[PDB]
Amino acid sequence: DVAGLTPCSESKAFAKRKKNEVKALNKRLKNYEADSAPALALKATIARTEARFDKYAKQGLLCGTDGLPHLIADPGLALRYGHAGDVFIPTIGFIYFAGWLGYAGSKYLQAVAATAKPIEKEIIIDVPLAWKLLWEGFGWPLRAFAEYKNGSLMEDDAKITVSPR
Amino acid sequence: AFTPPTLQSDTPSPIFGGSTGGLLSQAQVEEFHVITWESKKEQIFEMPTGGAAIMRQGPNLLKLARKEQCLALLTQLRTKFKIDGYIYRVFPNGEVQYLHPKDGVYPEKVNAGRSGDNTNMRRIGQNKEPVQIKFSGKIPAEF
Amino acid sequence: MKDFTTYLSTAPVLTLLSVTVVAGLLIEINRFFPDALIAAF
Amino acid sequence: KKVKIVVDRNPVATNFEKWAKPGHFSRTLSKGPTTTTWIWNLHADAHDFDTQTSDLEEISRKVFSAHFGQLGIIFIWLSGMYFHGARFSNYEAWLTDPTHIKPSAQVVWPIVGQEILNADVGGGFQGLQITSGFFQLWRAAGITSELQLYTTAIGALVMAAAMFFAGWFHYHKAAPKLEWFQNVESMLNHHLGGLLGLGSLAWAGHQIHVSLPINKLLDAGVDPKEIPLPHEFTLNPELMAQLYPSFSKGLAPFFTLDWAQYSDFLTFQGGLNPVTGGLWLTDTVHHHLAIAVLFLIAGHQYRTNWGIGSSLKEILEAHKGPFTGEGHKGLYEILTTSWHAQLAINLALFGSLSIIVAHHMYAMPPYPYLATDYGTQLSLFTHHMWIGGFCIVGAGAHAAIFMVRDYDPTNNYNNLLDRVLRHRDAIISHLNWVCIFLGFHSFGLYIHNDTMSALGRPQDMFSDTAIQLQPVFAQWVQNTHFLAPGFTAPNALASTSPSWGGDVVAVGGKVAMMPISLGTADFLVHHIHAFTIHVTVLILLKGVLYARSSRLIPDKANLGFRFPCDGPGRGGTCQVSAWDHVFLGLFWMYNSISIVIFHFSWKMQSDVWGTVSANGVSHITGGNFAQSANTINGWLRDFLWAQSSQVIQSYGSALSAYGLIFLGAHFVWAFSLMFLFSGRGYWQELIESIVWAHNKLKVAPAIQPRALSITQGRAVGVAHYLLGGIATTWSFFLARILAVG
Amino acid sequence: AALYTHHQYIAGFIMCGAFAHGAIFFVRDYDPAQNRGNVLARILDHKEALISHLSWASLFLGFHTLGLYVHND
Amino acid sequence: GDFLVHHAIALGLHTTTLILVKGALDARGSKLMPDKKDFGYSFPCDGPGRGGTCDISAWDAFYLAVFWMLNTIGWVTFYWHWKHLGIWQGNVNQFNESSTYLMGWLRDYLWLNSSQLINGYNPFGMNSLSVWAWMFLFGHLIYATGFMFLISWRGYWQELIETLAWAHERTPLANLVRWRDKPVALSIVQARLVGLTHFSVGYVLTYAAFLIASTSGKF
Ligand code: CLA
Ligand code: CLA
Ligand code: CLA
Ligand code: CLA
Ligand code: CLA
Ligand code: CLA
Ligand SMILES: CC1=C(/C=C/C(C)=C\C=C\C(C)=C\C=C\C=C(C)\C=C\C=C(C)\C=C\C2=C(C)CCCC2(C)C)C(C)(C)CCC1
Ligand SMILES: CC1=C(C/C=C(\C)CCC[C@H](C)CCC[C@H](C)CCCC(C)C)C(=O)c2ccccc2C1=O
Ligand code: SF4
Repeated sequence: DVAGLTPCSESKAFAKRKKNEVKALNKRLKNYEADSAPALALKATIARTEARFDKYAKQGLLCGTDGLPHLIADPGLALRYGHAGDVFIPTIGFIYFAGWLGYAGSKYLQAVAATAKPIEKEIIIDVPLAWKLLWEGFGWPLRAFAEYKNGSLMEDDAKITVSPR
Repeated sequence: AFTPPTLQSDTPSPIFGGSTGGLLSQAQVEEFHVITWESKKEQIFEMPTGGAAIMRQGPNLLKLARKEQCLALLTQLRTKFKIDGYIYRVFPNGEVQYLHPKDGVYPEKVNAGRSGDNTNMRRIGQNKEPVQIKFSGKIPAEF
Repeated sequence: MKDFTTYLSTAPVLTLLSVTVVAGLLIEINRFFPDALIAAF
Repeated sequence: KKVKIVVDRNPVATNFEKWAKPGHFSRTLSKGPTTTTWIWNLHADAHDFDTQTSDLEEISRKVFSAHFGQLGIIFIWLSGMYFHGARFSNYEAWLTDPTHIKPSAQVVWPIVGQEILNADVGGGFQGLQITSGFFQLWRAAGITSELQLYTTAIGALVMAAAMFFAGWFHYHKAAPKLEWFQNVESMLNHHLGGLLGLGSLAWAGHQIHVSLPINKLLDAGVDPKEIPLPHEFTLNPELMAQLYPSFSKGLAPFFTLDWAQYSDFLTFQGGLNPVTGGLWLTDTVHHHLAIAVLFLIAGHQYRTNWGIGSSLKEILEAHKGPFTGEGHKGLYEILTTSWHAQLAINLALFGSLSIIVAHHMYAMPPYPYLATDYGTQLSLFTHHMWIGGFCIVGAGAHAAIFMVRDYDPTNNYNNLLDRVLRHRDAIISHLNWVCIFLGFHSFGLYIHNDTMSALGRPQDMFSDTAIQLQPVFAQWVQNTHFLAPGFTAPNALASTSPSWGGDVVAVGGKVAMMPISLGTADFLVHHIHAFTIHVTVLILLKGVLYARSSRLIPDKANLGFRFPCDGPGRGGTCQVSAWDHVFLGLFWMYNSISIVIFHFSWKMQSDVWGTVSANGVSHITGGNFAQSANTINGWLRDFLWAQSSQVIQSYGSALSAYGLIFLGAHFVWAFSLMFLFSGRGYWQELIESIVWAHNKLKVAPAIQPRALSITQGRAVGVAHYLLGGIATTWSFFLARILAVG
Repeated sequence: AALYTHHQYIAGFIMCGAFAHGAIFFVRDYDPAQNRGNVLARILDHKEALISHLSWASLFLGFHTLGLYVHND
Repeated sequence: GDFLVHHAIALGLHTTTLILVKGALDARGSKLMPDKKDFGYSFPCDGPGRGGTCDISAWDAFYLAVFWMLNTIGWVTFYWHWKHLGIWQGNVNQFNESSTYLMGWLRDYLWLNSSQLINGYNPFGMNSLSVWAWMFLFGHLIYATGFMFLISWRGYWQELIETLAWAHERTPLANLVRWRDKPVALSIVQARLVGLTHFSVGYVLTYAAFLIASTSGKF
């Protein structure tokens, strides 16, 4: 109970929603024979729905007035109440992966900028170099922090074009 | 010194069937332009008002609503036919003003003896700020 | 096959293959790990 | 002189070296992409062969091989449709019960909850309900087997491989010369007879030996499993004589010209088959045979390698009258030497053909059980309408392109092209006046009706119950068609379509086709259609006529067909090019076709489609067109709000994909408004600020990012606008017609 | 509802007018000589940073709000 | 749903501020047009040179930002009206589980509350809500008439006006009268302003009609 929300393990409307979904899928079932391919497909869909609802009740999600999971996007409020996987852990995951992709692209730009024809290397991508830099970009946070402390990550303003005010 | 050529009024016109893009009501009460050129053979050209016309051997006379039409015809004569021409500005009261080849040679070639007006001796960024010319009826670039 | 591999290294071929492999990886992730609302470890 | 095959042995080497370097085809794309404008221009000029080479021979060879590649793509598409009908379809189940089982030929993989899109179509099958009508076409052809669809898919894959091999062979091994492409006499003689005539004759042969017996057994009522295979119907005339007794005497009455004995399978009744609601297949056989004979006769008009025949140039140059000067002098040369003029003519007649197809296929269905499936009917009509309108706009575009590039005033003196160009102001002014008059007397009638309804004066609005505006000419034409059999059509046992008049054709409890009555609302919407068509014609014709020159800009031909403007001078010359006229005509065609398909859907949901109850017909919307389609609030409420409840409440069902696309297309349409309303300078300056941000972190691309060009922005905006609007209408139509019917 | 919507639309129009008149003051009444080193010249000096960060914030908000809405749809 | 619509409002404010601030700061000059301060606050363009200079003045940035202001205030007032419609009916749930996804916004708010509005007049009669139905269709008409000036630009219209001037200058029985002022197409800035004015008028009239009809007809 972090903001007037109840856990979906004990909230009644979550179970009501699960029952309604399973009942609708059973209403879909009650038209085919037991061993037909549509019957197997609907049975798989039912199993997936029950597994999803049981997993959501297991993971400790919060449900509001009705049975819909709510996520917490405050560190501390999610850390001490055990919901860091709602926003905080995916925040760290996205920051890592986006930094990996962006650092790989950046290093490709600075690697092909000092070649004979940097114009050609951006439509005709050197695949081994791109693969190597994509691998090297997995250590993007340490490399980026090192280049920031070295001062080689940013460019001086006196070497950057601006408009004449 | 150079003298402008006179507009010989009794000059033959190119063969043409009659267009809808020709002269209008502006010609009677403001102005209509005219272009004169010398052609070495009977051949077909394109009118600025639409359609095809045949200019005849010798002098050819064509009047047009605007000066831009006259220069379009002159430049297509100069490119696709290598033919020079003269453009005149004809007022409805009777006065005729010579126009494009004003000093004989074309404006893209120097003549030594022209007026070099509207030529500022500064850069683009050396104009005055608009606040320093505030409430004057002039743009910063004509100071 | 140098020219053929250069064509394969051209920007549209590489971006289509890259979005194809990324989309396929994400699709198989959702196939084996469906309905992952949160990063519950 | 002397039509013959001339080719060049091995003109272009086959290798991958130009695949490595994009932009090789044009000189202006050389020396690398200095900006992203190079990237956009590379796709912009990929098919502009005039800017690639100056030789008409190389352009013709490129066009020929591009046609072969397009044919290969179409064959791949057909193979895919037949393969999906074979493997992932309920076609055999649908054949047993076509009245109740909804056709489906595409299934989805259960990945992210998307298995809900697999509908309960019937026959123990789950899949997306298709609206393309392949099931009806296959039943008309007499398939009734899964293996035959797979065999056709394999054959179409083989034909696609053949098309691609032909294109490679005719660009790289034996490329035809320029004079081969200019044999228009031989090309017409072979397309009239050997393509269209022989194709119609071959389809008549198939229909005789395959479609007639199998569909006859299906109509009499037989499970398709025990129906004899098509070959054994073709193999001996015994079974054929059991089904059509005229086959007992064979080909003897044909060669002795006693053709009246073939009247059991070469018929002429008209109307529809009451079992299926489609046309009589014997009537289609007779039609195909007659038009095949007509086309094979038409294929001997033109002179080739022998003295018989008439030359196209001779027929053209002799059609000169006093009002037109030289007449058709120069038309043969500007059509045998310019591809864009032929493209304009062919695109115009092709789009008109597609529209005529849409009309003739709703009016009177040619396939069994096509009328009863309202979904495929509405989808087919709307699809062909949109294809026709697009092709017509492209015709205007390529006429403008020919006027800019391939128009030479030397060989076009005082001819019809010159005569039209010399009085373009009259034509454009008069079309402008017609457009204004039609806009007033169509839209202002609706506005007057709105005002009188909102003022509480229903007696003063234009309606059937007040001030009548009856389509008397159209109603009398319907009467003439209805009274045609037995009078002006003595050999017809029924009218061509039930739309003219007569009894309601009902198949499986649903109306196949019933008479359509025209009232005041139909009058108003037909005048709206005329107004929209006239304005689209005005824009396209104005672009074509003023592409060369103008009073405002006398040298527009120098600036080209596709240029943004000629500066802010002369008050402003934005969108003066013929390209921008095509750009505006695209929106106007969109408006026109949208109103046409809205009228179609409302009119047949209100007065045609419905169920029978042995005491009347219960229409889908209940006759609301006659009292609400004369008012804009009626269109907004009784059609555009009432029928929209099916697509917005489609979440959680099989139509949830249509519901999602209904919103995504709104998003795309409003996304177009960015490109349509804004201008390049703002985006360029914003990109400058972003480039500063990239320079600060050393992540500046060597290829300089530029804002989209003005023509680029207009093209992106119009593409997104038309895509969003058409997809919104498509999702709405399909969800509404698949949820109710 | 009418009062709220009226005042909100009036506020939006008036704020656009405020920014338009600020642009006019930069075009017309801005003197770089007497505004040399002060906060106006400072904010004009690094205007690329301001515009780029507004672009980043708008891009982030549009991406994330639209993505969440479409995922929910 | 309040979270999502608050981020929508934040996006609207941020983008409108972006356009307006960029127009102010680039008003004196940019890299595409360094001497923009000499040309004034409002001008059409700088011609098709340098790749194209459409909508380059600060006036054009204000012009683009008015659309974003209208969209932002539309989001704000849609949020307010739907929330209070849920409150006044006693059904806060309709907003609570329908504002989190956009189909709920389209169906449970725009489609649902417009039922009494579009029935202000019908073939069966009319009532007091007819004025708001007429204003609804009126605002739609003004909005699309704005789109007319927004999409089409000055050049097609100038040629058309020249053609009609040719028509009138030599139509019999109408050559007796002539224009004192030469008919010309609207200038680029002028027609941008006209399209923006029609856009704003149609926006405001349409939403005022819908809001007043859907609240007064229901309460
Ligand atoms: C890997 C290349 C790369 C990198 C490192 C950056 C980095 C940055 N961009 Mg940028 N951008 C890129 C590509 C890149 N961009 C491309 C291709 C486009 C055109 C679509 C843009 C368009 C763009 C805009 C309009 C803006 C930024 C902005 C920014 C800054 C804000 C952070 C951000 O992520 O914004 C968001 C970035 C994007 C939305 C574009 C991401 C597109 C993909 C994911 C990146 C390309 C991947 C590349 C091909 C990988 C190559 C791998 C290599 C081994 C070959 C930041 C420093 C903002 C800014 O100025 O902040 C102040 C801003 O307004 N970018
Ligand atoms: C009876 C002879 C005949 C036939 C049947 C065709 C048929 C066709 N021609 Mg062709 N043509 C012919 C004679 C013929 N032509 C002659 C004599 C000339 C010289 C004047 C040309 C010059 C010509 C040009 C320049 C073009 C065509 C094109 C086309 C295609 C039209 C587009 C389409 O999609 O149609 C419908 C599609 C089909 C009916 C699919 C069936 C395709 C099969 C393979 C047709 C086989 C007929 C072929 C002539 C047989 C000889 C080739 C053999 C060695 C395999 C079409 C298949 C256009 C095209 O698309 O290029 C490919 C086009 O560009 N023709
Ligand atoms: C038989 C049909 C046909 C043919 C052969 C041509 C051929 C040609 N056209 Mg044309 N045209 C046609 C029909 C046709 N057109 C139609 C129907 C229209 C109306 C829309 C037009 C309107 C048109 C214009 C306005 C122009 C041409 C131009 C051209 C020339 C260059 C094309 C090019 O390379 O640009 C590039 C082609 C592309 C970049 C392909 C992409 C185009 C769009 C983006 C595809 C649409 C998206 C598609 C529906 C997928 C949507 C789903 C998506 C979400 C993935 C070329 C000779 C251009 C020219 O300069 O003439 C000399 C010119 O500007 N055409
Ligand atoms: C709903 C918005 C809208 C409206 C009303 C119009 C209206 C018009 N367009 Mg247009 N257009 C639009 C959107 C719109 N367009 C958009 C978005 C685009 C971008 C693609 C275009 C692009 C476009 C082009 C390219 C062209 C037009 C043309 C025309 C005119 C055709 C003449 C006519 O219809 O006769 C009658 C007029 C009407 C039906 C308008 C409504 C008049 C009402 C019904 C009656 C008048 C009574 C009046 C209100 C009483 C006065 C009251 C007093 C107090 C003022 C017409 C005025 C064409 C043209 O110039 O003329 C041929 C032209 O070529 N439009
Ligand atoms: C205290 C408020 C205030 C004041 C004193 C000014 C004063 C001024 N403004 Mg400004 N402005 C304001 C607020 C204000 N503004 C607001 C709120 C906006 C946002 C909309 C603007 C946006 C704006 C722009 C973009 C420009 C000015 C300009 C100007 C200057 C010249 C005015 C002009 O162009 O002539 C008179 C103005 C008009 C006649 C307005 C035109 C009429 C409008 C657009 C149509 C209204 C139609 C109506 C709503 C229809 C009714 C609907 C019904 C029929 C259904 C002037 C010093 C111009 C300038 O500085 O020159 C460089 C300039 O271009 N203003
Ligand atoms: C529905 C209409 C619409 C939409 C979606 C946008 C969206 C946007 N506008 Mg815009 N605007 C509009 C209408 C619209 N506008 C109108 C009518 C005007 C008046 C002319 C303006 C005027 C305007 C100005 C003046 C500016 C913007 C800016 C922006 C960008 C702000 C950044 C952002 O929020 O990131 C959100 C991103 C999106 C909403 C794009 C959607 C995400 C895509 C679909 C993901 C890609 C997936 C897939 C690959 C799509 C391709 C499919 C294909 C390959 C088949 C953004 C892309 C500002 C800007 O450039 O920011 C820096 C800017 O200055 N707008
Ligand atoms: C939370 C709260 C608080 C606090 C507060 C604060 C801290 C403050 C503030 C405030 C603010 C912060 C406000 C504001 C706003 C703003 C705005 C709205 C803006 C603006 C600007 C502009 C619009 C500009 C213009 C211009 C230009 C454009 C250029 C030139 C110059 C000029 C200026 C003209 C308290 C506790 C006390 C109480 C409760 C609540
Ligand atoms: C937004 C906008 C821009 C900016 C547009 C840009 C910079 C193009 C952005 C394209 C990016 C770089 C690629 C995005 C790729 C997408 C993921 C998918 C795009 C679809 C392709 C596959 C075709 C203009 O340049 C412009 C010019 C003239 C009038 C209006 C406008 C205009 O509205
Ligand atoms: S606004 Fe754009 S299209 Fe119009 S004249 Fe200026 S540069 Fe050309």
